[PDB]
Amino acid sequence: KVQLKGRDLLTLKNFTGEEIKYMLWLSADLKFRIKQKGEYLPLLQGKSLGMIFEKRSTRTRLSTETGFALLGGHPCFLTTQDIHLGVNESLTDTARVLSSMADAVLARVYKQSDLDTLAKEASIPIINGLSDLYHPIQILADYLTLQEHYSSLKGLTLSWIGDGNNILHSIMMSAAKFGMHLQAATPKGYEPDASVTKLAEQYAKENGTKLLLTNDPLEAAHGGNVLITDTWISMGREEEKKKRLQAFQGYQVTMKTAKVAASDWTFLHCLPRKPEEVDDEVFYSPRSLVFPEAENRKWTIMAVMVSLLTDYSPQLQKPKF
Amino acid sequence: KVQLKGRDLLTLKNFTGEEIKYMLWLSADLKFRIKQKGEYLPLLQGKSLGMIFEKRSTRTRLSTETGFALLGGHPCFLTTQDIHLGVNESLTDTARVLSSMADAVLARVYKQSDLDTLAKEASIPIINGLSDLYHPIQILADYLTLQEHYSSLKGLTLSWIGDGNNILHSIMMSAAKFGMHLQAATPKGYEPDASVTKLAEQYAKENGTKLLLTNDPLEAAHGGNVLITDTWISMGREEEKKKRLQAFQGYQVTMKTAKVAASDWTFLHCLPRKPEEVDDEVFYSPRSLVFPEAENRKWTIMAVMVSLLTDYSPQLQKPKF
Amino acid sequence: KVQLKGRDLLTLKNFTGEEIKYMLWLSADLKFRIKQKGEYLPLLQGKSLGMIFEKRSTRTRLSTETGFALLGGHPCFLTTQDIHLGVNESLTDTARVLSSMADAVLARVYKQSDLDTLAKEASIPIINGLSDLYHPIQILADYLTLQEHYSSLKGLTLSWIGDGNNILHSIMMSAAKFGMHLQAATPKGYEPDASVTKLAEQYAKENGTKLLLTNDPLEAAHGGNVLITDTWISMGREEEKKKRLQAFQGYQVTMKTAKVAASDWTFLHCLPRKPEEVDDEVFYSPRSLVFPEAENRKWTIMAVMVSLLTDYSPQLQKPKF
Ligand SMILES: N[C@@H](CCCNC(=O)CP(=O)(O)O)C(=O)O
Ligand SMILES: N[C@@H](CCCNC(=O)CP(=O)(O)O)C(=O)O
Ligand SMILES: N[C@@H](CCCNC(=O)CP(=O)(O)O)C(=O)O
Repeated sequence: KVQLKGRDLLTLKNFTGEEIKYMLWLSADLKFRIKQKGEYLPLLQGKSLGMIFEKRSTRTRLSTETGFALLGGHPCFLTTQDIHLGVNESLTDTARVLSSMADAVLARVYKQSDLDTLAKEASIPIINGLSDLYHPIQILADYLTLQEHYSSLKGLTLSWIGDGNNILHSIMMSAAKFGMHLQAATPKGYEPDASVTKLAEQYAKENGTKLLLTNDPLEAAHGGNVLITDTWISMGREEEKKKRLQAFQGYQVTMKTAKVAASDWTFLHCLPRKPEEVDDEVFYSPRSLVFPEAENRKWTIMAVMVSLLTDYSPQLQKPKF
Repeated sequence: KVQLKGRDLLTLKNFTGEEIKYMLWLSADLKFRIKQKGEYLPLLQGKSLGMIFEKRSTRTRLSTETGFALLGGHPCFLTTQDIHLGVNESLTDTARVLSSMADAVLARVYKQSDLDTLAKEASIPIINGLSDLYHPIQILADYLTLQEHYSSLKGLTLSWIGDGNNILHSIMMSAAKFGMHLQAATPKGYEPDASVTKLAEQYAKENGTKLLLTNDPLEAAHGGNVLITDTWISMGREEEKKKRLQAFQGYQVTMKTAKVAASDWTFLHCLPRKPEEVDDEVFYSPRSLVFPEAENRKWTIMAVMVSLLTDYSPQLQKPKF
Repeated sequence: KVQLKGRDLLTLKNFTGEEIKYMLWLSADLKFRIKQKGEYLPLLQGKSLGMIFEKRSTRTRLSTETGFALLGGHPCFLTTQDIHLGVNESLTDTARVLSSMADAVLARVYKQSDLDTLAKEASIPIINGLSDLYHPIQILADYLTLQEHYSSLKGLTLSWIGDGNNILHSIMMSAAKFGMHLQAATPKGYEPDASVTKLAEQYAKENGTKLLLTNDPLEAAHGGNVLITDTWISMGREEEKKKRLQAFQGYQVTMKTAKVAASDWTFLHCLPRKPEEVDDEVFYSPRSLVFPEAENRKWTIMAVMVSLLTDYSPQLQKPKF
């Protein structure tokens, strides 16, 4: 049915609901076998990963590095200051050299087009470790965390309040494929990419889900089962701090926000979190799934790597989505 | 009897003589099995370590990284420039995320209070990789090196000449627990922390050992079995170079220093060494145990990790202390 | 016959034709067993490597790191910004500490004399990862790539056009030992080291091969089976960009260069490549072996490490040289 071996993972728009559910099934299987049963599964023995990071990272870095190694493989952390990329060398040449020396690449970049060049020029899987446009592997952790909390995903309403950034784009490329509704509030002038919105409208129509884009936080939060935010100033945007602090006033998630949400509301944030987007009462609430979510970055990137590099079949019963 | 699994190791003041002897016993066992018998002991297979370094390191870095990996685990080297800590993220949040992704953390920091926050907020063992206040794992290497040289430790006199810094504080938190005497000379105004001195007086009283603090190098060296020094300008103190070079004149360890020491005198230095604290004749003397000492940083951090993360029992006969 | 265990590899002038052929035989054996047969060969299990890099690297870094780990060992990446070297610590002391903590060192340096100090002061193998004077492990990859292309090496003419740098010096220390001829063109004032040239004349005489040094690109290319170039501005020489761009005009390798070469001509470049030394038509030609060559950096550094640290014997039939 689902065949993911050898594929790239640059964005969730290139994946069906069934393929993304397969990745969450494998995540749950690997988490059960290793975290709960204590098995050692050397599924990536004799394999290596090239990790290119052009931006800082705590969770993507740790989850990917300890995750690849936990399956018996060798992760190699490469930064801008150590390798030749950009300066003495082109991306086409870097891509061909990585192909012959590693079995896959995870790259945290600025330009999504750099991930496209890497996928075209390399003959090994390229995984997006976050770009300015999309962050697909974050949403894998998010939807596994919500399936574990609610015991299913179909019919949940996701309520985004914040910037029209990479995280919202990845939710837009995937929520309807799971039968989930999306209500998203951004400041005026900080909307999601018109092309992404257009494709999210199509997915909503195909799956019979709702998509609401607004500038009002309480309209996005109304009836939502999950409240979701992120920093107002993403990496590479620090020059705009002053303008963004002014434009985003009134967009902090608080218990006033939650009062309008469904009674079973929970909260997500990809982290790192700052005091601006959400207050401490919601961030550290018993309803906040932020640290479960962060943990699931590890079991989901392990599943991505196993599905793109092996023919391993999940032993676990498929979770209810 | 001794149970160390799950504990943090932030300072040796939180450890009894019997617990620290257990760590040196395990070090000796692991050194004998792997270095001498050539066994491969995958005791930390399926485990990972988060290594946070806010300061430079050659020995703590190499001993910890090659040591964790030699036992089958995966070490992950994280610096200030790569992870979000300090800048985009709090230590509480970093601590909770590390907990769900690694099995332990070793952190070389400035503030000991940062290690306290990490231990309180993480549910996994936190090991001090050096702070401004204490460096417990250095003293583990030091006392293993002296037990190997002398075939026991009880009744030795340690003679510190130098700054009232982290290394002297760690010796003060541990020497009396082994029945060792301490005679320490620092410049006036560069004494050890009054709280540490107070607690070292109490340990000396409980164990019936002597504690002498002086400003005279030859008084500290008199009758000492081990001469010990370190840099006059510790990491983070480079602004004070001029004032310290002036204040520490006359505190260089030389053969004049050694003439006053016991006939079986040896020499220790945690490294890196500069020409100021000790001359070449003592540093490279046959009595200098500096490079044995540096090697034992590896077998002792391996023992720390095995004792805090497993239920492994030493097969070796307990060494005489 | 050949015994390489415990030796350093600082330059190919310290190696006979038979010893270098042994290293290419082991490379071919390891490539066949692991890449083609898919075997997992944990030959360096329980071993570690200290990797000191004072300059940037993509290929030496990846090939060495994934290569050491593919054989079951642990590679440790150490940079100038993380370890004490240069600043708080001497190379003699760093060398002795590395000896007791790792099983070998690979170091990419500026001064070849730093590699000499490391080899004298350490009791473990020191491998040159590139210095200003020599880059021996590059030529191992190059000659394996040419043996795979041509099915033998004896009698080939290597045609260097470019700077009288580390790569040309390493070709000069080795081509005649394989019965290969060398014709090399550099700009006036940018010749190879007079001592290296002198020793290359002696090797040419002992092996009955030709050695031609010229300032004319087409004289170096005439009748050559392999065209070889590299950057005009090596790492550490960026201050000389203006003077070198002017002095090296007319030294770009093009199809005009190739028109003069033997009919079976191929092309090599150690990478990273810039547009100055060679054009796109030659670089991306079907005759360009640049990306095969880059891959073989991995199988040859694996063979170096296995031959200096173990008693493993190649199972493969010896390749024809
Ligand atoms: N919009 C934010 C998203 C950060 C995602 N965070 C993570 O993936 C967690 P990490 O940075 O610790 O790996 C930005 O682009 O800056
Ligand atoms: N008082 C000194 C102690 C240095 C300890 N050295 C070590 O642990 C050896 P390393 O720095 O190579 O890891 C200071 O605080 O600067
Ligand atoms: N003459 C050049 C040689 C570069 C060698 N390149 C390599 O070894 C490939 P890498 O730098 O990606 O490891 C110089 O000294 O700059």
